[PDB]
Amino acid sequence: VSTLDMDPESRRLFNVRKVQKGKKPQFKRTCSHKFKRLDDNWRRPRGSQGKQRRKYVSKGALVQVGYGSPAAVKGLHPSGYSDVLISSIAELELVDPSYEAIRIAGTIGAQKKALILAKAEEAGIKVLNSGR
Amino acid sequence: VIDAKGLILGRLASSVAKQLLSGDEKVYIINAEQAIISGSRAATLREYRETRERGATEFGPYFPKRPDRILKRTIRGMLPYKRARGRDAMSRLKVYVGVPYELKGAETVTIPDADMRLLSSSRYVELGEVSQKMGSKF
Amino acid sequence: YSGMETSARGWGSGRGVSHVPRLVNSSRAARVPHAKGGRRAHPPKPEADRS
RNA sequence: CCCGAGAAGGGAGGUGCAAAGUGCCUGAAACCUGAUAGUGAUGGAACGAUACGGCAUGAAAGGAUCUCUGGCAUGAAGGAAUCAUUCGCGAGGAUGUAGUACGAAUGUCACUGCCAGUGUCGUAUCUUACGUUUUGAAGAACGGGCCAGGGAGUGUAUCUU
RNA sequence: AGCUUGUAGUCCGUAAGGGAGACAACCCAGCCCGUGGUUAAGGUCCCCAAGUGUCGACUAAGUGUUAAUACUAAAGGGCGU
RNA sequence: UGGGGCCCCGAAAAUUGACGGGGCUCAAGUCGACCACCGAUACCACGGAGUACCGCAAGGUAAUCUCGUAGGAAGGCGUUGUGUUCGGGUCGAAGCAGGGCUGUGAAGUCCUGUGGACCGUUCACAAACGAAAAUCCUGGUAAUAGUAGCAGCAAAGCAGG
RNA sequence: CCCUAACUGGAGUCCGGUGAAGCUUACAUUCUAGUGCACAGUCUAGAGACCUCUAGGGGGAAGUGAAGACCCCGUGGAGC
Ligand SMILES: [Mg+2]
Ligand SMILES: [Mg+2]
Ligand SMILES: [Mg+2]
Ligand SMILES: [Mg+2]
Ligand SMILES: [Mg+2]
Ligand SMILES: [Mg+2]
Ligand SMILES: [Mg+2]
Ligand SMILES: [Mg+2]
Ligand SMILES: [Mg+2]
Ligand SMILES: [Mg+2]
Ligand SMILES: [Mg+2]
Repeated sequence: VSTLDMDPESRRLFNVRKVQKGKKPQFKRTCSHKFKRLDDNWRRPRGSQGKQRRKYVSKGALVQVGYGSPAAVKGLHPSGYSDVLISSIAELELVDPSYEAIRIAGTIGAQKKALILAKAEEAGIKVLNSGR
Repeated sequence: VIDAKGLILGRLASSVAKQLLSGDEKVYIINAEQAIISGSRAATLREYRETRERGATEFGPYFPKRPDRILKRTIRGMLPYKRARGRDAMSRLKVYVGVPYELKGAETVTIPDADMRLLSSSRYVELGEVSQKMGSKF
Repeated sequence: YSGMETSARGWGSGRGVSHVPRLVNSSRAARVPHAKGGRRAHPPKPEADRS
């Protein structure tokens, strides 16, 4: 429960990334829907005659660095608070809640995750995953 | 309601097609057999007899014989009728030969630019004569 | 001779199957690195000098 | 205990933290059966990409000055409508109004509770699959019915950088 | 000969997007992403966004409505106009 | 009589059909000019990403950077294991089906359900290290399909119990 | 054969039981013309087309069977 420490330049960059990553395509592999053997991850087109590798606008969008998010707000949570994957209670003593927010480890049991959330609530660090 | 007496077939068809693609009005085209087609009568009848006896019997173009259905066909050509816009436009178009009973006393509007007296020759035949020479009864 | 002590030979063409080596008395493929039970193409050698 | 002709099998019931219920750990896809959502017996095909809508979902992990609707301030590129004058055979042009009102976006104040997303369908534009041999592939050229797993620059010696 | 063999330039191969109905190499154009604007080629009767546009003539044959082109018929003739 | 524009005859092909189609006649055709508009990812502008070189660094410049096959170069993602640092787990590990978020992406992380015992990470290092395809190999399984066959050379069965 | 007809038994058709295989990247209700490696159900422009099922014989899918056995090439073989 704290105000996000983001200056108006970074607020504009955050909204810019919101719009531009709303418009960003999913970058599925070519012909992934046709065959059930194929996955949803990106593989570079390689055939000499393939229409995606030839950059047909009707066939999709090629993976390329022009689509990248703004450099300042890159890697930030959609809430804006930066993410720190917390895999232990000792990682709460090297993060400050003024502009960040933790993410508790998936394999953590209730016994130590309860202690983690208690220490975060007393310290003030924002937590993305929890229960209520 | 369009009175197609003394109007060019293609110009009337293009005007009605654009009006129906505006997309609100049901257009009735009475007196469809009195529409005009420019050109010599021999060439007009030659083209229409070639187009009449064209297709195959299982597949081919079953080009109509009635004057109202020929005018409907010509307006069908200038529409995207295989699309939903074209299908709605063709459902919102009715062509009649003569005056049907429900259109007696109704109000009509005729296209100025599609008039037949804008032409400058005697070379024309009516759509009714072409339908009649295609074997139609109307 | 892991995967290699077989005596398999290809069937040639004209049978609708691929050209890989197969057993002399059955159609089961053998001895090639992509056949089941075939030799590891480029496996480690005991004569390598890792030092 | 019941059905069943039945040492089959099924239901009820119990042991077991858990049926894990006799090739029985977890238990994928292909394939098959049923249910839910959308559409559907007037309908055009590389099954998708982009934009906008209908229906269903949207609990968690996504947003809460976030979603919807307006006012005000600054507004890059561009730039009117209307009216007046004058020219032009005419369609129209020039001048002024006016670089005005507007205008992407950047801020701020109200207003609102949905929005991002997911599934399917429709509408508008674009695309005749993938790999290979090819000068040229959607090819009436070759390979694949589908799914899972296995499947191709490795070592010794020697020379060079 | 959409044949074969050269040369200069530019292309496809390895070239998107926009337009020629579709078009490897013809025109604009060489192209990081999103938004706004204006133009290029080409088009503005409908299919299809924008002209049933203006001026001066021609064509009466549905000729034509086909830049380049492997996709488009000649010699000859016409008191057709 | 000569020189010109358009048109006509010359002009016959095999599935019905091609000005792209409808159609069009002072044109929706041809010729000589003209006006206004439409129309790209081009050009302009704004915001953003990457790259090139320079700068100690902040950062600076790019009209004179941004397409790409064979191919060269650089930087990263992933699997398995070793040394080493820091760890997670019956208050529920791996794996599996779906979904949210981040990243240009390789992929990572998170949530829901199931599960019943192991699993990662820092800095480095190795490899039996990544599949979509080889009429590829092994296994499972479709469509064909409740179809062909259950006939031809010896057509054999019916009543009662 | 002109010129086919009728009849018989077994199939087929229909029904009960049993019950495989071969083609298959995907979609697919097509027809014409053009274009495209010059032989297109999928492109382009038109024309048709409500869907499902049964029987039919085989027009098309350059139908399936199959790394062409004719011709050429290989500093490939064998026999003579
Ligand atoms: Mg073995
Ligand atoms: Mg090549
Ligand atoms: Mg594998
Ligand atoms: Mg050129
Ligand atoms: Mg080039
Ligand atoms: Mg092009
Ligand atoms: Mg390369
Ligand atoms: Mg595989
Ligand atoms: Mg029988
Ligand atoms: Mg061969
Ligand atoms: Mg030689």
